[PDB]
Amino acid sequence: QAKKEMIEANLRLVVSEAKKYTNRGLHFLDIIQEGNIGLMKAVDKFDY
DNA sequence: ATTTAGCTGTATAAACATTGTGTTATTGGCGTTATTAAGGTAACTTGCTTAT
Repeated sequence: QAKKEMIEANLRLVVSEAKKYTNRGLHFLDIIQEGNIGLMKAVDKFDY
């Protein structure tokens, strides 16, 4: 629950990063999904 | 009758045939080098484009 609460606020980060690559042969939706997959794994490792 | 010409006989000769023997060659195998995939990395940029 704590991880989900942290992730939902950071959902827009993938869209913001996805803007730079929009015509690399991959559509925006799949790029956003890849960004979300990267963000979820990254959040658990980081320590305060 | 006699032999003569006819007939190829089968040994022999020759050729083949069989056996043996060499050779080699390739599969297998092993290891080998080319290759390759994934993990990991953390200032900051946290609702898009994309279009007659």
